[PDB]
Amino acid sequence: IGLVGKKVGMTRIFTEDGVSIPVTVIEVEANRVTQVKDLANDGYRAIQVTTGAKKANRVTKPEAGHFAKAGVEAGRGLWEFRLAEGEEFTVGQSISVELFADVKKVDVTGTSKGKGFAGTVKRWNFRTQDATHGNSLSHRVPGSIGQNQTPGKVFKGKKMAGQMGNERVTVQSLDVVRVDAERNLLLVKGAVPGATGSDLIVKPAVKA
Amino acid sequence: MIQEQTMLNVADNSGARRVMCIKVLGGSHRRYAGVGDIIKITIKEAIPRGKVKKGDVLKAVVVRTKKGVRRPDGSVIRFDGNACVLLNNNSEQPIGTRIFGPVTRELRSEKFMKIISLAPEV
Amino acid sequence: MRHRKSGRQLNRNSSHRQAMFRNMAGSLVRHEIIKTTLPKAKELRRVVEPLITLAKTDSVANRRLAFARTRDNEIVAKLFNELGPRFASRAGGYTRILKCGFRAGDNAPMAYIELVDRS
Amino acid sequence: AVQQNKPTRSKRGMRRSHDALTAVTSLSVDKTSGEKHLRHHITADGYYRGRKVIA
Amino acid sequence: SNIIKQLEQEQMKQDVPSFRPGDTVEVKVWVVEGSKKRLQAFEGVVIAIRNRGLHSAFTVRKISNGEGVERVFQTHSPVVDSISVKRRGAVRKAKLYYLRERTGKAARIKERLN
RNA sequence: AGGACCGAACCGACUAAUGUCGAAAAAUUAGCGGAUGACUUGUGGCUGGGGGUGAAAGGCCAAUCAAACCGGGAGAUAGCU
RNA sequence: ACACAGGUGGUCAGGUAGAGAAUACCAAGGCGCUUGAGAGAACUCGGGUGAAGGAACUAGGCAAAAUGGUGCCGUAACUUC
RNA sequence: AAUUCCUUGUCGGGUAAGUUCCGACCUGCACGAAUGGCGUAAUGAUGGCCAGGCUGUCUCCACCCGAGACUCAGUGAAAU
RNA sequence: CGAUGUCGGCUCAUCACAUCCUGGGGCUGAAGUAGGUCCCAAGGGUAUGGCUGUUCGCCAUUUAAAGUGGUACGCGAGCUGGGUUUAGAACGUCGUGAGACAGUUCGGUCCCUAUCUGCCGUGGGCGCUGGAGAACUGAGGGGGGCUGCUCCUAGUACGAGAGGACCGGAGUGGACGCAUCACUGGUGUUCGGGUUGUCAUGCCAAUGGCACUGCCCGGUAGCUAAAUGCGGAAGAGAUAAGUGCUGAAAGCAUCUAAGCACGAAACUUGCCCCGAGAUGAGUUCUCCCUGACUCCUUGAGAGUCCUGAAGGAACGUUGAAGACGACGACGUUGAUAGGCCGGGUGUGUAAGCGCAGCGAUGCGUUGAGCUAACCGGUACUAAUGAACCGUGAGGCUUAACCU
Ligand SMILES: [K+]
Ligand SMILES: [Mg+2]
Ligand SMILES: [Mg+2]
Ligand SMILES: [Mg+2]
Ligand SMILES: [Mg+2]
Ligand SMILES: [Mg+2]
Ligand SMILES: [Mg+2]
Ligand SMILES: [Mg+2]
Ligand SMILES: [Mg+2]
Ligand SMILES: [Mg+2]
Ligand SMILES: [Mg+2]
Ligand SMILES: [Mg+2]
Ligand SMILES: [Mg+2]
Ligand SMILES: [Mg+2]
Ligand SMILES: [Mg+2]
Ligand SMILES: [Mg+2]
Ligand SMILES: [Mg+2]
Ligand SMILES: [Mg+2]
Ligand SMILES: [Mg+2]
Ligand SMILES: [Mg+2]
Ligand SMILES: [Mg+2]
Ligand SMILES: [Mg+2]
Ligand SMILES: [Mg+2]
Ligand SMILES: [Mg+2]
Ligand SMILES: [Mg+2]
Ligand SMILES: [Mg+2]
Ligand SMILES: [Mg+2]
Ligand SMILES: [Mg+2]
Ligand SMILES: [Mg+2]
Ligand SMILES: [Mg+2]
Ligand SMILES: [Mg+2]
Ligand SMILES: [Mg+2]
Ligand SMILES: [Mg+2]
Ligand SMILES: [Mg+2]
Ligand SMILES: [Mg+2]
Ligand SMILES: [Mg+2]
Ligand SMILES: [Mg+2]
Ligand SMILES: [Mg+2]
Ligand SMILES: [Mg+2]
Ligand SMILES: [Mg+2]
Ligand SMILES: [Mg+2]
Ligand SMILES: [Mg+2]
Ligand SMILES: [Mg+2]
Ligand SMILES: [Mg+2]
Ligand SMILES: [Mg+2]
Ligand SMILES: [Mg+2]
Ligand SMILES: [Mg+2]
Ligand SMILES: [Mg+2]
Ligand SMILES: [Mg+2]
Ligand SMILES: [Mg+2]
Ligand SMILES: [Mg+2]
Ligand SMILES: [Mg+2]
Ligand SMILES: [Mg+2]
Ligand SMILES: [Mg+2]
Ligand SMILES: [Mg+2]
Ligand SMILES: [Mg+2]
Ligand SMILES: [Mg+2]
Ligand SMILES: [Mg+2]
Ligand SMILES: [Mg+2]
Ligand SMILES: [Mg+2]
Ligand SMILES: [Mg+2]
Ligand SMILES: [Mg+2]
Ligand SMILES: [Mg+2]
Ligand SMILES: [Mg+2]
Ligand SMILES: [Mg+2]
Ligand SMILES: [Mg+2]
Ligand SMILES: [Mg+2]
Ligand SMILES: [Mg+2]
Ligand SMILES: [Mg+2]
Ligand SMILES: [Mg+2]
Ligand SMILES: [Mg+2]
Ligand SMILES: [Mg+2]
Ligand SMILES: [Mg+2]
Ligand SMILES: [Mg+2]
Ligand SMILES: [Mg+2]
Ligand SMILES: [Mg+2]
Ligand SMILES: [Mg+2]
Ligand SMILES: [Mg+2]
Ligand SMILES: [Mg+2]
Ligand SMILES: [Mg+2]
Ligand SMILES: [Mg+2]
Ligand SMILES: [Mg+2]
Ligand SMILES: [Mg+2]
Ligand SMILES: [Mg+2]
Ligand SMILES: [Mg+2]
Ligand SMILES: [Mg+2]
Ligand SMILES: [Mg+2]
Ligand SMILES: [Mg+2]
Ligand SMILES: [Mg+2]
Ligand SMILES: [Mg+2]
Ligand SMILES: [Mg+2]
Ligand SMILES: [Mg+2]
Ligand SMILES: [Mg+2]
Ligand SMILES: [Mg+2]
Ligand SMILES: [Mg+2]
Ligand SMILES: [Mg+2]
Ligand SMILES: [Mg+2]
Ligand SMILES: [Mg+2]
Ligand SMILES: [Mg+2]
Ligand SMILES: [Mg+2]
Ligand SMILES: [Mg+2]
Ligand SMILES: [Mg+2]
Ligand SMILES: [Mg+2]
Ligand SMILES: [Mg+2]
Ligand SMILES: [Mg+2]
Ligand SMILES: [Mg+2]
Ligand SMILES: [Mg+2]
Ligand SMILES: [Mg+2]
Ligand SMILES: [Mg+2]
Ligand SMILES: [Mg+2]
Ligand SMILES: [Mg+2]
Ligand SMILES: [Mg+2]
Ligand SMILES: [Mg+2]
Ligand SMILES: [Mg+2]
Ligand SMILES: [Mg+2]
Ligand SMILES: [Mg+2]
Ligand SMILES: [Mg+2]
Ligand SMILES: [Mg+2]
Ligand SMILES: [Mg+2]
Ligand SMILES: [Mg+2]
Ligand SMILES: [Mg+2]
Ligand SMILES: [Mg+2]
Ligand SMILES: [Mg+2]
Ligand SMILES: [Mg+2]
Ligand SMILES: [Mg+2]
Ligand SMILES: [Mg+2]
Ligand SMILES: [Mg+2]
Ligand SMILES: [Mg+2]
Ligand SMILES: [Mg+2]
Ligand SMILES: [Mg+2]
Ligand SMILES: [Mg+2]
Ligand SMILES: [Mg+2]
Ligand SMILES: [Mg+2]
Ligand SMILES: [Mg+2]
Ligand SMILES: [Mg+2]
Ligand SMILES: [Mg+2]
Ligand SMILES: [Mg+2]
Ligand SMILES: [Mg+2]
Ligand SMILES: [Mg+2]
Ligand SMILES: [Mg+2]
Ligand SMILES: [Mg+2]
Ligand SMILES: [Mg+2]
Ligand SMILES: [Mg+2]
Ligand SMILES: [Mg+2]
Ligand SMILES: [Mg+2]
Ligand SMILES: [Mg+2]
Ligand SMILES: [Mg+2]
Ligand SMILES: [Mg+2]
Ligand SMILES: [Mg+2]
Ligand SMILES: [Mg+2]
Ligand SMILES: [Mg+2]
Ligand SMILES: [Mg+2]
Ligand SMILES: [Mg+2]
Ligand SMILES: [Mg+2]
Ligand SMILES: [Mg+2]
Ligand SMILES: [Mg+2]
Ligand SMILES: [Mg+2]
Ligand SMILES: [Mg+2]
Ligand SMILES: [Mg+2]
Ligand SMILES: [Mg+2]
Ligand SMILES: [Mg+2]
Ligand SMILES: [Mg+2]
Ligand SMILES: [Mg+2]
Ligand SMILES: [Mg+2]
Ligand SMILES: [Mg+2]
Ligand SMILES: [Mg+2]
Ligand SMILES: [Mg+2]
Ligand SMILES: [Mg+2]
Ligand SMILES: [Mg+2]
Ligand SMILES: [Mg+2]
Ligand SMILES: [Mg+2]
Ligand SMILES: [Mg+2]
Ligand SMILES: [Mg+2]
Ligand SMILES: [Mg+2]
Ligand SMILES: [Mg+2]
Ligand SMILES: [Mg+2]
Ligand SMILES: [Mg+2]
Ligand SMILES: [Mg+2]
Ligand SMILES: [Mg+2]
Ligand SMILES: [Mg+2]
Ligand SMILES: [Mg+2]
Ligand SMILES: [Mg+2]
Ligand SMILES: [Mg+2]
Ligand SMILES: [Mg+2]
Ligand SMILES: [Mg+2]
Ligand SMILES: [Mg+2]
Ligand SMILES: [Mg+2]
Ligand SMILES: [Mg+2]
Ligand SMILES: [Mg+2]
Ligand SMILES: [Mg+2]
Ligand SMILES: [Mg+2]
Ligand SMILES: [Mg+2]
Ligand SMILES: [Mg+2]
Ligand SMILES: [Mg+2]
Ligand SMILES: [Mg+2]
Ligand SMILES: [Mg+2]
Ligand SMILES: [Mg+2]
Ligand SMILES: [Mg+2]
Ligand SMILES: [Mg+2]
Ligand SMILES: [Mg+2]
Ligand SMILES: [Mg+2]
Ligand SMILES: [Mg+2]
Ligand SMILES: [Mg+2]
Ligand SMILES: [Mg+2]
Ligand SMILES: [Mg+2]
Ligand SMILES: [Mg+2]
Ligand SMILES: [Mg+2]
Ligand SMILES: [Mg+2]
Ligand SMILES: [Mg+2]
Ligand SMILES: [Mg+2]
Ligand SMILES: [Mg+2]
Ligand SMILES: [Mg+2]
Ligand SMILES: [Mg+2]
Ligand SMILES: [Mg+2]
Ligand SMILES: [Mg+2]
Ligand SMILES: [Mg+2]
Ligand SMILES: [Mg+2]
Ligand SMILES: [Mg+2]
Ligand SMILES: [Mg+2]
Ligand SMILES: [Mg+2]
Ligand SMILES: [Mg+2]
Ligand SMILES: [Mg+2]
Ligand SMILES: [Mg+2]
Ligand SMILES: [Mg+2]
Ligand SMILES: [Mg+2]
Ligand SMILES: [Mg+2]
Ligand SMILES: [Mg+2]
Ligand SMILES: [Mg+2]
Ligand SMILES: [Mg+2]
Ligand SMILES: [Mg+2]
Ligand SMILES: [Mg+2]
Ligand SMILES: [Mg+2]
Ligand SMILES: [Mg+2]
Ligand SMILES: [Mg+2]
Ligand SMILES: [Mg+2]
Ligand SMILES: [Mg+2]
Ligand SMILES: [Mg+2]
Ligand SMILES: [Mg+2]
Ligand SMILES: [Mg+2]
Ligand SMILES: [Mg+2]
Ligand SMILES: [Mg+2]
Ligand SMILES: [Mg+2]
Ligand SMILES: [Mg+2]
Ligand SMILES: [Mg+2]
Ligand SMILES: [Mg+2]
Ligand SMILES: [Mg+2]
Ligand SMILES: [Mg+2]
Ligand SMILES: [Mg+2]
Ligand SMILES: [Mg+2]
Ligand SMILES: [Mg+2]
Ligand SMILES: [Mg+2]
Ligand SMILES: [Mg+2]
Ligand SMILES: [Mg+2]
Ligand SMILES: [Mg+2]
Ligand SMILES: [Mg+2]
Ligand SMILES: [Mg+2]
Ligand SMILES: [Mg+2]
Ligand SMILES: [Mg+2]
Ligand SMILES: [Mg+2]
Ligand SMILES: [Mg+2]
Ligand SMILES: [Mg+2]
Ligand SMILES: [Mg+2]
Ligand SMILES: [Mg+2]
Ligand SMILES: [Mg+2]
Ligand SMILES: [Mg+2]
Ligand SMILES: [Mg+2]
Ligand SMILES: [Mg+2]
Ligand SMILES: [Mg+2]
Ligand SMILES: [Mg+2]
Ligand SMILES: [Mg+2]
Ligand SMILES: [Mg+2]
Ligand SMILES: [Mg+2]
Ligand SMILES: [Mg+2]
Ligand SMILES: [Mg+2]
Ligand SMILES: [Mg+2]
Ligand SMILES: [Mg+2]
Ligand SMILES: [Mg+2]
């Protein structure tokens, strides 16, 4: 199905033979089920979960009630997962990191680090024009953006400067190294999106 | 990190003193060689008594780099000079009888086992 | 892009920026209250409040350090004698920012910054 | 550079629709004196949060 | 953070000898010749020491036959078997990168003997 | 001794960038050439328009030059717009 | 045309370092250049640094980088000596 | 060849590769002797070519420091 | 012709298919390997150098390949200005001469702050029919689709031999994309130190200023690539070319006229992202408001008064969010920022003081002192009691329910 978890930086695990494997430490606290959606009401089968612990004055009544229907404590934020026919869950149930004890590889979704207004060189890997040899005010500029009379227009999806990052991106099939049940961790190989403290949706690899 | 126009000192005793990389083999738009890759060489400086004269175009393998080689531990091995060993274009196999200076583990891959046996370290 | 960075540039070069805090920090210690631009006030806390900690241990090294910063033996004399022992009990937070409207000639947000005592 | 043909009153207005600046509508009252001022700012006389902290 | 610190602290070997830069160190290293498992040696001057707990490392420079070699060891790797110190240099710098430019007599360093 | 050498003032203007509704109707910044000479410069003279002057580019003659400027012939003339 | 990033002849010539009226830092004396306050995107301008490679750039090493002082040793073809 | 059209003539040198360069050959479209010919030392902000050193010129861009750009207050153009 | 900037290069592309590679097929003078030609196929991919202003071309070395074209011979309000095509000068040549020559040669100002369309980003407005907070659905749109080698199958088929597979399967690359900063490094004018000139704090000593950060040497966080993870898929649907099965018209025959199977990087899904302004404005969950009088030309009407909710905005402290808006965290029932404390890291043995030496300086106290953006704590400073917008049970017409 999937679990929500805060990113907690990066480390490495040294395997006894020698290999140091760079790991992302994802803390995965008790993901508790706030709602179960089904074909009768909603037209599709899913579960809504929560995690963390939001202070009571910061949570609003419309959500405070929403948690009181389940009976769970008010976690910081809500996420939904689609069920794969066979599995079935109940409201108020706490899903733990022990689901990933069986799996080998995981898709990790997160929000990428925001680079702000990025130019074409940074954003699209556009090539810098000649740094000298006569060049006039046009070193890192994008160059041409179209043809002439014929279109007489720039085409849609033309790679230009603009907002880079702060976008939801998914890194697929990362190898799970260790699944610590006691501290509630999930060590995956490689790097996943977003900064330390960002929320990650970790789930089993679709590309088996 | 050897590329076109990179000059290399020669590890073996084939004759060449200084060579120059004229192409990195094994892919289109392939920027660099290193570690134990095959490169195309031109001899820019040779000794008088050597087997290979100046301005000969032949193959070589990079055995040492200043950029260095990463081990799987995260550790790196760097040298103070990019270096190579000349080979016979189509036949491959080293021209020189003996190899000066060390050569890394990542050069170990069947075809270069002659190069490792002659080398005095690693 | 400035992720996890600190320090305001304040539309000055470094050497200048360092000087104008050296002066302003001297002025805050002398007069005990200053009217300055709200950012300059916020950035003056990171210069002055360390000089007040430095001033608690009266010796030589610290006097020479507090002279290496500031560069005035009056300010160094008012530190150590008064502001050292006067802020003995208090653990940080020696200064206070109060916003006092906008500057007439440029609409800059003003702010009084003063030492937490004035008595 | 340079317009092909001059825009209207209408467009000039359409553009200025966002230039309308907003009022404060959020004046405070000092606990002791009862003087109006901006939130988190001192008063004209020299008060803040019902306590004199200025000459 | 504590979560990371706890994962680091468990891995770190708790018996590394204190060596400063400018010390002639003999690092012993595990190597694998397919099926074998040899202990190689690497004696050389310690040029740089990066302290970051589990992520700590150090550069050893060795002027072996022909030309100089420079090897960066990851201190808390299991590949590094032992780090024996031979000579202790009286050098007053953290990083000894100037020794790359020098050779032979210029490159040699005074011993501590305090 | 020197139309000698290096190099500031001074005189110049080779390259590049900036600037191009400029800070500036020719400049700035970094380098650049000459720098006791066929040098440079202050003050005052003289040369007048088919005329001057020109180590000669049709250069220069008041931001104007294969014939200055101002006034006049003059509302030249225009099978052209 | 402007309280204009230009042009404008003579005279006076302090200290330390230096060959010096170069340059650096200062004295006498004079000024901070008549819009400021924030923020710290792309991009432009003026700079600093850069792993490995080192002209592969380009019409062209344009531009940058590099060399640089004093004393002493030493210094080739070629020459109108 | 500042002169050569056919032409990137042919040969040699240099380069891994040289329509440029240097040396030579004469088939001088259309050199040539004060509208000077051929030589050549020295000189050149002169044209062409090669080498060393050096480099963000480039492989391939990265970060940093300032001045604008951006926001707030004041003043307030222009071509069209 | 009251001006549509002309070659070539760079940047940035986009379409066609008459396909260069990769995919699927027929014939072959196809044993195998490798071809030859033809058919379908436009998903993706498609050199770097030497010479020349070149486009082209030749040459060197690669590559799976180094496709042909259109797009003002794409692209100068994007760059360049080598070429062409101004004014200087020269050579050859023609001309008595002024001068002339896709003949050659050396030198020779490339302006524009973007109104509209377009495009990349990012908001304000109202709408979606009580209001509000969340979580989805997915119409629709975009992105991604490259491939080498090695090794097994197997020295197996094939073949006299030499050579040498189809079909399967694993590894490991090049290129390219996405993410990240654990490592390797770069950067790091806010950290530490060395040092030249000089000026200053009375002076010594010790600091500080200025000299491009004065010049250097290291370097925290952050950002980052050259650094390390991941990715293109298997799968299915419908097919192209082609291969068939049964089977007439046409006793047979024939892939088809009924009918029925296979069949490719194309097509539709599968993977990633946006996505209800999808006005056809969707769905689920939760939350909140259940007082009156007046006027009427009886409206979904204008008011008077009492109430002001859920929530939001504003203000403040702010951020791995950011041009500004926005987005996220926190506001005392509090770790949001600063400070403070402790650690870490970095630099590399501070100062005073002692001792050694004539002096430079050396030890000793001392791995000291100082340590930015880091980590863990800590209410010491600053985040205010309020005010502010937002209301009062939400239209008519049917049908099911229903008392
Ligand atoms: K296969
Ligand atoms: Mg950000
Ligand atoms: Mg940028
Ligand atoms: Mg480029
Ligand atoms: Mg470039
Ligand atoms: Mg130009
Ligand atoms: Mg321009
Ligand atoms: Mg220009
Ligand atoms: Mg420029
Ligand atoms: Mg432009
Ligand atoms: Mg411009
Ligand atoms: Mg995988
Ligand atoms: Mg690369
Ligand atoms: Mg040759
Ligand atoms: Mg040869
Ligand atoms: Mg911060
Ligand atoms: Mg912080
Ligand atoms: Mg901060
Ligand atoms: Mg700030
Ligand atoms: Mg300012
Ligand atoms: Mg400003
Ligand atoms: Mg300075
Ligand atoms: Mg601090
Ligand atoms: Mg402290
Ligand atoms: Mg303290
Ligand atoms: Mg028009
Ligand atoms: Mg309006
Ligand atoms: Mg506006
Ligand atoms: Mg002279
Ligand atoms: Mg001068
Ligand atoms: Mg001058
Ligand atoms: Mg003068
Ligand atoms: Mg002059
Ligand atoms: Mg010039
Ligand atoms: Mg001039
Ligand atoms: Mg000079
Ligand atoms: Mg000069
Ligand atoms: Mg001279
Ligand atoms: Mg001179
Ligand atoms: Mg001279
Ligand atoms: Mg003389
Ligand atoms: Mg005169
Ligand atoms: Mg006259
Ligand atoms: Mg005459
Ligand atoms: Mg006359
Ligand atoms: Mg003429
Ligand atoms: Mg006349
Ligand atoms: Mg006339
Ligand atoms: Mg006139
Ligand atoms: Mg008339
Ligand atoms: Mg008349
Ligand atoms: Mg005048
Ligand atoms: Mg002025
Ligand atoms: Mg002036
Ligand atoms: Mg001025
Ligand atoms: Mg002048
Ligand atoms: Mg005078
Ligand atoms: Mg005089
Ligand atoms: Mg002087
Ligand atoms: Mg002196
Ligand atoms: Mg001077
Ligand atoms: Mg001064
Ligand atoms: Mg004075
Ligand atoms: Mg004075
Ligand atoms: Mg004056
Ligand atoms: Mg004054
Ligand atoms: Mg002033
Ligand atoms: Mg003023
Ligand atoms: Mg200002
Ligand atoms: Mg802001
Ligand atoms: Mg910045
Ligand atoms: Mg900036
Ligand atoms: Mg920003
Ligand atoms: Mg910026
Ligand atoms: Mg401009
Ligand atoms: Mg710049
Ligand atoms: Mg610059
Ligand atoms: Mg420098
Ligand atoms: Mg720079
Ligand atoms: Mg530099
Ligand atoms: Mg470099
Ligand atoms: Mg470095
Ligand atoms: Mg280097
Ligand atoms: Mg080289
Ligand atoms: Mg070199
Ligand atoms: Mg070269
Ligand atoms: Mg190349
Ligand atoms: Mg080239
Ligand atoms: Mg090229
Ligand atoms: Mg050329
Ligand atoms: Mg040239
Ligand atoms: Mg130059
Ligand atoms: Mg440099
Ligand atoms: Mg320079
Ligand atoms: Mg420099
Ligand atoms: Mg120097
Ligand atoms: Mg010298
Ligand atoms: Mg000398
Ligand atoms: Mg001599
Ligand atoms: Mg010679
Ligand atoms: Mg010719
Ligand atoms: Mg030729
Ligand atoms: Mg030839
Ligand atoms: Mg030939
Ligand atoms: Mg050859
Ligand atoms: Mg030839
Ligand atoms: Mg060339
Ligand atoms: Mg010749
Ligand atoms: Mg000849
Ligand atoms: Mg010949
Ligand atoms: Mg002959
Ligand atoms: Mg002649
Ligand atoms: Mg002649
Ligand atoms: Mg004669
Ligand atoms: Mg004559
Ligand atoms: Mg004659
Ligand atoms: Mg002559
Ligand atoms: Mg001649
Ligand atoms: Mg000659
Ligand atoms: Mg001569
Ligand atoms: Mg000669
Ligand atoms: Mg000569
Ligand atoms: Mg001259
Ligand atoms: Mg000249
Ligand atoms: Mg030239
Ligand atoms: Mg030359
Ligand atoms: Mg030329
Ligand atoms: Mg060179
Ligand atoms: Mg050399
Ligand atoms: Mg890049
Ligand atoms: Mg900056
Ligand atoms: Mg600025
Ligand atoms: Mg401005
Ligand atoms: Mg501004
Ligand atoms: Mg404004
Ligand atoms: Mg304004
Ligand atoms: Mg107007
Ligand atoms: Mg008009
Ligand atoms: Mg017309
Ligand atoms: Mg027109
Ligand atoms: Mg044109
Ligand atoms: Mg043409
Ligand atoms: Mg090109
Ligand atoms: Mg492109
Ligand atoms: Mg076709
Ligand atoms: Mg055909
Ligand atoms: Mg075909
Ligand atoms: Mg084909
Ligand atoms: Mg393939
Ligand atoms: Mg296949
Ligand atoms: Mg076939
Ligand atoms: Mg067709
Ligand atoms: Mg294609
Ligand atoms: Mg298509
Ligand atoms: Mg396409
Ligand atoms: Mg597809
Ligand atoms: Mg692609
Ligand atoms: Mg070349
Ligand atoms: Mg070329
Ligand atoms: Mg070829
Ligand atoms: Mg190939
Ligand atoms: Mg083509
Ligand atoms: Mg067409
Ligand atoms: Mg055409
Ligand atoms: Mg075309
Ligand atoms: Mg065109
Ligand atoms: Mg084209
Ligand atoms: Mg255009
Ligand atoms: Mg064009
Ligand atoms: Mg332009
Ligand atoms: Mg030209
Ligand atoms: Mg030019
Ligand atoms: Mg030309
Ligand atoms: Mg021209
Ligand atoms: Mg002419
Ligand atoms: Mg012509
Ligand atoms: Mg000709
Ligand atoms: Mg010129
Ligand atoms: Mg030029
Ligand atoms: Mg020019
Ligand atoms: Mg603007
Ligand atoms: Mg659009
Ligand atoms: Mg958006
Ligand atoms: Mg909206
Ligand atoms: Mg609304
Ligand atoms: Mg509404
Ligand atoms: Mg809605
Ligand atoms: Mg509704
Ligand atoms: Mg509703
Ligand atoms: Mg809603
Ligand atoms: Mg959704
Ligand atoms: Mg969703
Ligand atoms: Mg697509
Ligand atoms: Mg086999
Ligand atoms: Mg067998
Ligand atoms: Mg047989
Ligand atoms: Mg085989
Ligand atoms: Mg085969
Ligand atoms: Mg890559
Ligand atoms: Mg880190
Ligand atoms: Mg570093
Ligand atoms: Mg540095
Ligand atoms: Mg210091
Ligand atoms: Mg000293
Ligand atoms: Mg001094
Ligand atoms: Mg003074
Ligand atoms: Mg004094
Ligand atoms: Mg002293
Ligand atoms: Mg001392
Ligand atoms: Mg000063
Ligand atoms: Mg100065
Ligand atoms: Mg510096
Ligand atoms: Mg200093
Ligand atoms: Mg990237
Ligand atoms: Mg890698
Ligand atoms: Mg892959
Ligand atoms: Mg398929
Ligand atoms: Mg039948
Ligand atoms: Mg049949
Ligand atoms: Mg099918
Ligand atoms: Mg494929
Ligand atoms: Mg969505
Ligand atoms: Mg509806
Ligand atoms: Mg709804
Ligand atoms: Mg519902
Ligand atoms: Mg009621
Ligand atoms: Mg009403
Ligand atoms: Mg009322
Ligand atoms: Mg209200
Ligand atoms: Mg109320
Ligand atoms: Mg409320
Ligand atoms: Mg909200
Ligand atoms: Mg606001
Ligand atoms: Mg706020
Ligand atoms: Mg802030
Ligand atoms: Mg901020
Ligand atoms: Mg605004
Ligand atoms: Mg935004
Ligand atoms: Mg808002
Ligand atoms: Mg909004
Ligand atoms: Mg917000
Ligand atoms: Mg929210
Ligand atoms: Mg609040
Ligand atoms: Mg409290
Ligand atoms: Mg609270
Ligand atoms: Mg608390
Ligand atoms: Mg905290
Ligand atoms: Mg607490
Ligand atoms: Mg602090
Ligand atoms: Mg502290
Ligand atoms: Mg340390
Ligand atoms: Mg010590
Ligand atoms: Mg000591
Ligand atoms: Mg001490
Ligand atoms: Mg010190
Ligand atoms: Mg004593
Ligand atoms: Mg003594
Ligand atoms: Mg002692
Ligand atoms: Mg000790
Ligand atoms: Mg320490
Ligand atoms: Mg500390
Ligand atoms: Mg802090
Ligand atoms: Mg903290
Ligand atoms: Mg603690
Ligand atoms: Mg308390
Ligand atoms: Mg408490
Ligand atoms: Mg308190
Ligand atoms: Mg109250
Ligand atoms: Mg409040
Ligand atoms: Mg209220
Ligand atoms: Mg009210
Ligand atoms: Mg209402
Ligand atoms: Mg009512
Ligand atoms: Mg109701
Ligand atoms: Mg309701
Ligand atoms: Mg209702
Ligand atoms: Mg009703």
